[PDB]
Amino acid sequence: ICLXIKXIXHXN
Ligand SMILES: CC(C)=CCC/C(C)=C/COP(=O)(O)OP(=O)(O)O
Ligand code: NA
Ligand SMILES: [Zn+2]
Repeated sequence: ICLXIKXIXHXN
């Protein structure tokens, strides 16, 4: 969603 943290979420 826009937090830019690698390792959690879709992959951004
Ligand atoms: C207790 C939990 C599950 C906390 C999750 C917080 C977090 C760093 C999410 C990543 O968001 P992101 O914007 O990097 O996600 P995406 O890769 O989908 O964009
Ligand atoms: Na992420
Ligand atoms: Zn995100």
